[PDB]
Amino acid sequence: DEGYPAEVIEIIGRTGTTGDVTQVKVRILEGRDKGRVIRRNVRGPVRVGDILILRETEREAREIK
Amino acid sequence: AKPLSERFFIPHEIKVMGRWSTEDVEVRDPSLKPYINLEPRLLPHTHGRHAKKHFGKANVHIVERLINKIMRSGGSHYKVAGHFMRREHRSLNSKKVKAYEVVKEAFKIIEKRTGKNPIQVLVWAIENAAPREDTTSVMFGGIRYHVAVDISPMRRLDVALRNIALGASAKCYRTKMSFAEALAEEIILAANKDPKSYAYSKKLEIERIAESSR
Amino acid sequence: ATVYDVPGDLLVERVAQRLKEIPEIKPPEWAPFVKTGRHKERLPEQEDWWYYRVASILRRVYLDGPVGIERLRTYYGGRKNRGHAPERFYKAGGSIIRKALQQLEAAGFVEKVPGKGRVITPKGRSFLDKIATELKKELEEIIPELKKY
Amino acid sequence: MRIIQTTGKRKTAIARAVIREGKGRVRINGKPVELVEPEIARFTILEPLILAGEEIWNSVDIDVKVQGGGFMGQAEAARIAIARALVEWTGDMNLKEKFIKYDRTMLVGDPRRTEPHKPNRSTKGPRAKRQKSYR
Amino acid sequence: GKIRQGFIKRVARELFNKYPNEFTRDFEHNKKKVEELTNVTSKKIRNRIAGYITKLVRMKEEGK
RNA sequence: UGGAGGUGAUUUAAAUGCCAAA
RNA sequence: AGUCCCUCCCGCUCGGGAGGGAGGCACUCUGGGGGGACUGCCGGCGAUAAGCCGGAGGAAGGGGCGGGCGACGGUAGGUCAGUAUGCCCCGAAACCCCCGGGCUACACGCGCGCUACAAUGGGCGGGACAAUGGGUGCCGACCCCGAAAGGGGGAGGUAAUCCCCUAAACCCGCCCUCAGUUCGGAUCGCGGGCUGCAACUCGCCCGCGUGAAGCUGGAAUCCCUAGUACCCGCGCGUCAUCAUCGCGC
Ligand SMILES: [Mg+2]
Ligand SMILES: [Mg+2]
Ligand SMILES: [Mg+2]
Ligand SMILES: [Mg+2]
Ligand SMILES: [Mg+2]
Ligand SMILES: [Mg+2]
Ligand SMILES: [Mg+2]
Ligand SMILES: [Mg+2]
Ligand SMILES: [Mg+2]
Ligand SMILES: [Mg+2]
Ligand SMILES: [Mg+2]
Repeated sequence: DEGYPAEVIEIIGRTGTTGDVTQVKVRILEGRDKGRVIRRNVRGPVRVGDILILRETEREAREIK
Repeated sequence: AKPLSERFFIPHEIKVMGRWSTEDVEVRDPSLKPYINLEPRLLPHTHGRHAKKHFGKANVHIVERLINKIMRSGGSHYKVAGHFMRREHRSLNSKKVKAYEVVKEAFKIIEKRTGKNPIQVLVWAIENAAPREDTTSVMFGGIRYHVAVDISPMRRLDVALRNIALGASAKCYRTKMSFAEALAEEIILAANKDPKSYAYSKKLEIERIAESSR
Repeated sequence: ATVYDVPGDLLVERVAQRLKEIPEIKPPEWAPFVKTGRHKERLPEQEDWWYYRVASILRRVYLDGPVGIERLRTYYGGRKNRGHAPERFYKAGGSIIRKALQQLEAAGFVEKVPGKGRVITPKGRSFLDKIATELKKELEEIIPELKKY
Repeated sequence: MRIIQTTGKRKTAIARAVIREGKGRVRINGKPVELVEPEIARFTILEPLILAGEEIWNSVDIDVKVQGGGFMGQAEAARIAIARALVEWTGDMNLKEKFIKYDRTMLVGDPRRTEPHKPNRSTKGPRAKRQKSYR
Repeated sequence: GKIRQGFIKRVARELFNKYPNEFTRDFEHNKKKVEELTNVTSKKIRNRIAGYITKLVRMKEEGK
């Protein structure tokens, strides 16, 4: 309902039609899946140590090269 | 009109505009915490020295960010509430004294109506107006489709501030309300999750559309 | 206390009030019907604008003297709206300023320095500084930092 | 009978400040600093004095002569000159680091100047250009 | 990009071979020495040459 | 290093060349 | 700026101001010479090379920032209506002067702009702060006359000296309160001026009156990465007079 905080640990690379999306790896900080590491797509500038708020934690982005 | 004690006001402590302290203001959202800057500062005017460096806007006091956001025309090349708003020669572009006065009067109104520290109410508004999920576009067969993605905290803050400023701008255009009153109304409504606020409705719509395209 | 210690507009208001007791300051006969410059649009709305203009001119002479008609004509000009053409700066007219300066001299507040302009006589300097002192005494009751000056 | 003089510059505005022992009077071109308008310009000048504190504030007198530039450019040059005078007069290094934490520009200045204009709508700016049409 | 220029490299290598025991790992010393041992008249070129010679000295002192 | 084969796939629509050259 | 002499003001003067004279080159400025930044220092990646990424110190950091300078050639691109020039023509008219007209016409299509459609305002009174340039066929302070536009005298200046030259956006007080209006100022009537040999065709300025369309703009589409874009005025070129332009501030 209020989402789950996750923390950025690694930057993978840019993607998207116009290069506007970045793929990152995050570690969940709260909820049922605390501690798990999954990769995600993020819009906007981001750096290591940022914290995202996820509305769901069972979708994982397709790996890029 | 304005009493002489206000025309010639002299401070003695480092506090926002010499009138409000920000020591008891706290931020609930864990993601926005390291991006809302609340260090003590007297004058919110830094002369644009932060635009050169990457991530440099992080260490700019939040009141100055609001002042910069409202220093605009408002509806140049996209429509807001169904209209272009082209003011041109009668806009606030590069007039930072008038924007400062507008923000000050809005803060006084907020303090009068709700009895709380105006910075706290502003923080609540930007917390409630920051979206958490966005979308990107792809093209197939000559048709455009949406794909849901996540938002970084800096972009969340930027979008929230822009939407608040746009709502205030739309409420005073060719109506009897003044700019300071519209800004106060918008901030109060966003702080109470009222759908009549432009920013809150925009956030709801963005999140709904993102959800319907996972 | 001197003129340099108080805001200009407040001093001008007090001086304009005070100038109504001096018999040599009387607005001319054409005063009801004129604008104060070609860049204006409508006539003055105060029924006693003459005294305000005279007080402003006296304070002007106190601060920048010696000074002549032409430079004051520059000071009282401004921006003009020109229909479909872009706005432009223009000077003011000369009759108001000349007549005001002659009346001020007749009252003994200014005198003429040949080839240079007009300067404030000791009487006029005392006249302005007295009002400045009174205004400062009033003002420092609500701005305690003004007591040092 | 100490006297110290300092200089500040900000986009064509130049300020010269003189500091000496006194009772706490600060003047800008002969006007008391409490009557400077508008408000956003008054707070620009007063920041170093507030940071220094009332004990140091009330034990000096400062006179500042400033020319050129505009109303916002003149206030910032005066602020630079006053900050430099304060750090030189008292010569304490706790204050110098305190100024730098709050605002570095108080002591190192601002080197930005206008960029000269270029053709193709030269009167508007070096980079603004005329609207382009194809038919 | 900060790509070193060809003639800077050539003159610096000539200087290093001919007077091996004249330059140290210090930039100021090499600056003065280069100023005296050549007819270079530009201040900027002199700095480029001295910097490259300093790198050569530290690299050969390491033994590559 | 340079070659020869095999199996899979390959995201809407998109026709034409006039004044000239003389 | 400090020190000294005189004069004039305020709370009557302990104190605080303003002019003038001696006097000085401190500070600003002007302009000759010199210093300073080199991937030089530190930690990573790459190959241990070329280099790249991130830090200190620093006025400045990685072509430090903005400009000048455009290779061999092509475009049968523009220019013989700037000047130079071959051929062909006119050569008592296609050469040279003078007078009056035109290039300024007006059902209509298009480019680039300016003024607006108002309160992120309109008006009236008052208060603030620039830079670039230019001046003897000229810049003109200062005095007088006139409601204004302007008129009559006229110091100084061949100019870091005299003059153009006390910008506007901005700030304070009062009136108007969402309306085709105290928004807008097109069009037209009457009267007064300046330049010029000449103002009708066909110039610019001022006063009173008059008061059009316009209530934010379809499909489309342009410019811009930092003292940049937007907003605001000013100088020079052109120039007897005339700037909604060009180049700069
Ligand atoms: Mg004015
Ligand atoms: Mg207008
Ligand atoms: Mg510019
Ligand atoms: Mg074809
Ligand atoms: Mg050709
Ligand atoms: Mg051709
Ligand atoms: Mg034509
Ligand atoms: Mg009007
Ligand atoms: Mg005619
Ligand atoms: Mg309307
Ligand atoms: Mg032209």
